[PDB]
Amino acid sequence: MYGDLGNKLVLEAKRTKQLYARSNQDVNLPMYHEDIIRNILKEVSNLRKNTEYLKEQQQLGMLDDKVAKCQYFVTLLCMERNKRCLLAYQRLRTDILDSMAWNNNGLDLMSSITFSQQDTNNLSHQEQEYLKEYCDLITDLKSGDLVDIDLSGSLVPPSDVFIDVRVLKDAGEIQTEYGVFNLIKDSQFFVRQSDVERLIQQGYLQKI
Amino acid sequence: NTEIIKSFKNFILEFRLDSQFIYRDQLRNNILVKNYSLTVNMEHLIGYNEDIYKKLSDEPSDIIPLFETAITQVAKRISINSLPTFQLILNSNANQIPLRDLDSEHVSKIVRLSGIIISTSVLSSRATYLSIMCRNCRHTTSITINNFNTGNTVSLPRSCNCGPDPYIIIHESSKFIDQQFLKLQEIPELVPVGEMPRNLTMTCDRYLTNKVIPGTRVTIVGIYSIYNSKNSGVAIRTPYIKILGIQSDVETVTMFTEEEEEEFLQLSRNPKLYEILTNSIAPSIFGNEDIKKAIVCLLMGGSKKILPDGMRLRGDINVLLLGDPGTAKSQLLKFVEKVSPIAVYTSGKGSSAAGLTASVQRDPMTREFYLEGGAMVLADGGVVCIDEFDKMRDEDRVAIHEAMEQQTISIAKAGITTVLNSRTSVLAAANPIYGRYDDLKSPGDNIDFQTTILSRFDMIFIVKDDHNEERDISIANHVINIHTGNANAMQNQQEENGSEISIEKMKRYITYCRLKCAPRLSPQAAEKLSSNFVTIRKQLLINELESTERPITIRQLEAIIRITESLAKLELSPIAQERHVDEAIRLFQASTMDAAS
Amino acid sequence: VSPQQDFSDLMKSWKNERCSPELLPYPHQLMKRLLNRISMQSQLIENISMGFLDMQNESKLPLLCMETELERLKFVIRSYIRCRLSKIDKFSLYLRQLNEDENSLISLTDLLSKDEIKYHDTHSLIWLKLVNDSILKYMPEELQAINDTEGSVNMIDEPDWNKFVFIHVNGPPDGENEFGKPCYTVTIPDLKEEVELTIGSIYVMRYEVIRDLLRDDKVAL
Amino acid sequence: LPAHLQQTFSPEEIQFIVENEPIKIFPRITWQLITTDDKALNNMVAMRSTEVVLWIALLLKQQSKCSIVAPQWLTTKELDRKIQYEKTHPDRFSELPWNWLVLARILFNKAKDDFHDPIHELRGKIQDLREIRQIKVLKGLKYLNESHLQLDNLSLLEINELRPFITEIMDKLREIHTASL
Amino acid sequence: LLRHSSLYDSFYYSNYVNAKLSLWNENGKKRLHKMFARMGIPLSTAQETWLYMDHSIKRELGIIFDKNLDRYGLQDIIRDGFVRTLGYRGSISASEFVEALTALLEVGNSAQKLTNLRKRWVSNFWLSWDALDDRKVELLNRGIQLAQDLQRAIFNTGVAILEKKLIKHLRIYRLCVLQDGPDLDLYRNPLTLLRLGNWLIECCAESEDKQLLPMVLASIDENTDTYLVAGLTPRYPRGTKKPILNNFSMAFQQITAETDAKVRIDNFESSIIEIRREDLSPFLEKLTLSGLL
Amino acid sequence: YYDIDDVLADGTEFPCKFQYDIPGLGYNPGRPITKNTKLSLPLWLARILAIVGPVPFVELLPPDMFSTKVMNAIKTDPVALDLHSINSHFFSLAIKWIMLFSEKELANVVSELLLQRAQELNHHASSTSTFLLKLEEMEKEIYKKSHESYKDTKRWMFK
Ligand SMILES: Nc1ncnc2c1ncn2[C@@H]1O[C@H](COP(=O)(O)OP(=O)(O)OP(=O)(O)O)[C@@H](O)[C@H]1O
Repeated sequence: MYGDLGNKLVLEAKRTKQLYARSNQDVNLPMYHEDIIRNILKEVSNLRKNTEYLKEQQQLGMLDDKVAKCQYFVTLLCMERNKRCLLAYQRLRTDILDSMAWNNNGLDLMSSITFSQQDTNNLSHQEQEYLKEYCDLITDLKSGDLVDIDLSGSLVPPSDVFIDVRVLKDAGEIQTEYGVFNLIKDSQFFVRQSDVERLIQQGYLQKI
Repeated sequence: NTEIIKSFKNFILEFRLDSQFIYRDQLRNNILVKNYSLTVNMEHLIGYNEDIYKKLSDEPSDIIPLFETAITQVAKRISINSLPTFQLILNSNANQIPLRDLDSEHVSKIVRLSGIIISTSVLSSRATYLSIMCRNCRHTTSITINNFNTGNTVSLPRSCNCGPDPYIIIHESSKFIDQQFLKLQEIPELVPVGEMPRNLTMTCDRYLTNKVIPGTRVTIVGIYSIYNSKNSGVAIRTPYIKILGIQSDVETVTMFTEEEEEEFLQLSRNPKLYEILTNSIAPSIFGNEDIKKAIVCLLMGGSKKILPDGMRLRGDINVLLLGDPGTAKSQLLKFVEKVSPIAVYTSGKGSSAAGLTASVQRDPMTREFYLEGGAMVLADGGVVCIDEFDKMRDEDRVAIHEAMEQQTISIAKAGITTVLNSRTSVLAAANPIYGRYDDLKSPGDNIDFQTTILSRFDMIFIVKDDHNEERDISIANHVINIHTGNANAMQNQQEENGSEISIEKMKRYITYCRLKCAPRLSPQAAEKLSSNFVTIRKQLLINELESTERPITIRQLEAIIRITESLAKLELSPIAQERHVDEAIRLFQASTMDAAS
Repeated sequence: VSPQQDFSDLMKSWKNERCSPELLPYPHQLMKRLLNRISMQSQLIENISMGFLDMQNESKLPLLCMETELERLKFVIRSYIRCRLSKIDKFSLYLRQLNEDENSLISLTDLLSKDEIKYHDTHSLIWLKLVNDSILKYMPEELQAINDTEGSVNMIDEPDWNKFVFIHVNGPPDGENEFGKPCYTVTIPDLKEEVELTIGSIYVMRYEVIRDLLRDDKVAL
Repeated sequence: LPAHLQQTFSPEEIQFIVENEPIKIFPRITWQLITTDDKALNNMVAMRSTEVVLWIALLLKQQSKCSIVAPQWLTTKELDRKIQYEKTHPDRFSELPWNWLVLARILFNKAKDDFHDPIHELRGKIQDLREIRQIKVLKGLKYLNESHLQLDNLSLLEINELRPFITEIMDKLREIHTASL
Repeated sequence: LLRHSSLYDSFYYSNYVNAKLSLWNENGKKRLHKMFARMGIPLSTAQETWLYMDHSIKRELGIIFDKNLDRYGLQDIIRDGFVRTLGYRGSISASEFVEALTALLEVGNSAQKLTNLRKRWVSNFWLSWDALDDRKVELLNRGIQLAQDLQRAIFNTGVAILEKKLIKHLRIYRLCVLQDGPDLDLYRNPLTLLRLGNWLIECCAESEDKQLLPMVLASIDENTDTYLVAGLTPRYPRGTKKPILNNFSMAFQQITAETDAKVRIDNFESSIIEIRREDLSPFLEKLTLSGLL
Repeated sequence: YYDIDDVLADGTEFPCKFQYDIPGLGYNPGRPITKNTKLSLPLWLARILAIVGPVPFVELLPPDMFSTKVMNAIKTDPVALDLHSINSHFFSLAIKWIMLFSEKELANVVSELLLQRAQELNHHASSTSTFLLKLEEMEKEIYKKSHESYKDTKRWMFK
């Protein structure tokens, strides 16, 4: 009746989780609802001006009635009921882009955040200062450890040394370090395990 | 035999392909959820022994019961009493001799067929475990009747001075199985000289019944045994099919796997569906872009609101065509029949319009009436297709008025008066008064008297016959491509395999995306259509001052709100938008000015 | 202090975290005993492969076993420090409330190392600069500090403190302090009867009935 | 920051804690092992047992210059005494090697051509035990009291599979018992 | 492909064996209905009358194929053979097994279009090398079902060109130019073309006591008249006393040196070259005089 | 907990009424609401408005169809039952009811329910008209993450 649109907001917030977390690991975040959150920002605007009238009459009119006392509560209680939703949708928004701050936290062309969600690069580019902050705040954490332990993925445990790997959808010469592998089209590889983790998460080598 | 049995409990607990160990790993998985059934897949069985197959494929009934008892014992073992007997389901794919082998060698031999089931019956009961008492000495036995040669496999004995038939059937400790007597009809394309088709009879078991609605293609495997009923000359008998497994095609009650919607979710994320279906629906139709958009929204539909009072809103659309011959108004209609889940093709003459809805008759048992037939009782959810709305002059109009706009018929005949439900969707294509001169005279005289049928339909196309001397040669280039050379079998496999959608994938597709998402139009979009409508009635009444009469009323206005609900079922978005709704009126505004011309 | 002994303790002190409801003291002292070792054995195989390069103007075994081993041990601490970050993120408002006013526990060196409290104070800052300027422009003057006064108490803690965890009992048999009939085990609930463990039987319990007995590693997870 | 499998373990690393336990081998070949948990030897004498850790021995079978010996309970003439102490006792299961199910799966992939008749006999004597254990667990959890269960001989695999629901399905009923008063 | 499929289907390529005798389209369905028709073949358990019931029926073939010894002299059927099994899942021999690998290499997917065509055959090659282990099973059957229709497809124009009667015996060889019938698209890849010739060398495998020369075909599907022309080998009817190898590659060096106006040897095998349309007609004019056998 | 699931579960309703008369109306003119008037109340205000007085403002009117009409229906056979069309969330609504009211009678009757309902969901986890899936509606978070446990554990155990 009062905070009704927040129930509509948190309902469509639920679909953002079930699209991502049930299907796969690709995010494809939908949209920021500036049109929706402007309405509750419009309603809280009128509500704060509603109490300062009664904050003014309380010394001049009814003289702080107990009947008038709980009238401040209904104007109080509607705020945090609104304030609960309008950050809960804000957290579940930003606690899913941290995936992109971890799965592609720097493997190849890291600062290129382009060719990815450019239509929602008015959403996320306006919050890129947080994204960039996480980015830069993960770079020093790759070096804050006094010994270089990798943090860019490799979460599945290893099995053995030798793995048959194919390749497709790729060209050009890559892998300047650990020996150049001469990556040409549709070529089998049969290599040591420990050199391919920075390309599988890159998505250049295809199949195990 | 017992020896034979020793050769099946020792076989369906260690048969495997390479380390999957499957038949224990689904029998356990079928004893948790109560189903009590197997799928042997006989062509996969052959890995043991050709002999043990050949003791099966040459002799019947004995083999089915021995196998069933062995499976029951293994099931009993996988536990440590409430334990029922099981049932078998066999399946193979050799080839289907359609309805031709009748008596020669195919009596009690395994056989595989293909037909269209048309007529279900009510359920029944036969027994499978009994407890029998005698009159004279209060003897007590128990006799199980599993498989059949129908009844009279073995009768009640005489043993326990003592008078004969001393035994009775109590009802206190028994179990029961149900039969069907559903009737199979031949698929009407593969007996061609000049003849009418024939029909057979078939029964089945409970844990594979009620899996069919009439109007579908099915494949079916079973036995060809013979019963004898004494309600014709020589001592004759009759044929029937005991059936085993209906491993048919899809249902055409929404249970299926997850990978069927995985690609569908991977396709619906691509926002190119609306423009690509207009090519991919009808691969042998030269364009006709405005009409082609209307067919995909007819097959999907809107919704059904049972809003908190008595009344309701008829949430569906019903298109109508008319135009000159030779302009695809007819051959397009066979194309919508296969793509629909349920489709009926009664497209001719109306077919004695009282017989379109329901029929009664004297019934031979008990000399009674009930309700049997109808062309609208079987077409719920789907779409009917008819034609020739000129020379049905008798009673077509009086038979569709109650059938439409409320879909709540009730038969007032000699027996029942019941309001049976209907959710149908109609479609038709007719002729004007020989086409050309109607569009060169006063622009009425299309339906000769009544406008009241036209106000029940909403969406109306009017095709015409231009003389564009440029695109027609491409049409003459188009028909020689398909008609011989058959290169479109090779063109629409080298442009379809990455871009277009084949004809059978949509039948998989539409039944899923309708039965999941319940959509609703955008609430702030209501300012758009209200601002749209007020000039259309002004565009109407600017014409009636010219001594012109006829047809636009408000029912089409609550049809556009179903039209914008249609593509929301396509995109499966629970809310609508404004790029959504402006393309919908873009389809209807190309059929608003048709009333002017 | 043998390296086999200096590794099996690490594995035990990794699995116990992976279903814990709340944080444990980060044993930094044993880590520095092996933080040198992961650098050394990489340097040991660094030059000893180069001697095999210069012998060719035979053996393929002794290189391959060395290369896969130390990275496999490197894999364990790769997960072990990420789950700290995966736990310290949500608990941030609680732990600062444990760290703001003076109390029984301080966020010490044996509780957290250098970089994660460098992470924590910076990330909780930039979190606060998202809710402020983009959302809390119209925040009135009772909702300034993000912590619960009353009403809906969920901006405070993770009080999941009776989540159940499977336990394996691995008491070292030296009698020593023997109380019970089969072996020395004790329990005490908050309400119920004191029926208890015996030797190695797998049980299920709440957390503060077992939080005392995990400071001394006599019983595993 | 996985956020995918955090409360539990995937089945790709429960094998990782059991591969770091040793078994016995039959060596063949003649410093070589400075792995910091090594026990390197000199020229190694064949026909002699030695407790070596498993994961290097799996790698040692790739180059195929050794041979494994089966552990002491890996014949079908030995598990027959296990399947009778349980069929007379619906109370619990008695005697388990505690890591058995993950052990045989490694011992059949690439370790099939070593022992005398494992095929067509041993997998019959394993998959029965994969369910008789789990037939017992279905009677077990229906007897759920408050905060007290008794599991004695459970594998690492089944304890990774009862886990992710049995926690919160009694934690949720721990609210209504406790927060009632 | 018998133990995979239907002893029925021999119905097509038993007329190949009658093309190995004398006939392809005229009288065969009038002829074939005694020998390969011990029944009008029952399709009740037919999936196990070429799997299982042939215990008695193909052992009757074991006693037919010594009384079909004399019936037409047709003894290119008895062969020693070799087989493998699996333990289960039905036997698979090695005769039909090479047939699946050839067909699966085919399907399973200015002058700038060739790069997107030259990269197709290398890619679909890769989904066959993996098919030699039990780690994949369920695509080996895909080549089986793609075997017994492409042969029906390759025949569907071979019967057309044979009744077109456009095989012109000029002096030594026979020239056939498949200009455009239907279904032209399956002849870009060369591996179908040697099979098409392998069926076409057998239609002329009658007596032919003189003029035992193989043919040269011609086809086109794409721009600038690629025309992957090829030659064949003559074949002995199993009676090599004179091992004829080739005479064409000697002459192929000549015409790639003389005209030098869009002639290519870029395709790998020397038995296949390319030619332009206005140069394939003077191609033979230098060949009808240069007798290089 | 930033409450991703339960504040919408606290967006539900209660029928209740008053004991005094307040001019604070947002529900429409005639601002003093007359007392003892039945008013639909959301959870968030009404949970604490039945606390603040001695004698509080509102009157807790129990929706006793959640107290007598279904308490015997859930007593009968918890293998197929409407847990769903009466409450889109049965659970936390049963939790936050029992804090303010503290009745030990129905505190027993759901402790029998949940083990019996979960007795399906374990042994049912091995591998349609308008609303009628809803028998499986308030079980979604409960078992589906356990369903992915048994799925992948086979996939390592096989090839
Ligand atoms: N727009 C079109 N695109 C492609 N083919 C068409 C089109 N219109 C008609 N045809 C062709 O016409 C052929 C025969 O149609 P048919 O004789 O049924 O027409 P018709 O029924 O007289 O036309 P109408 O339905 O207008 O009366 C079909 O094979 C169909 O391919």
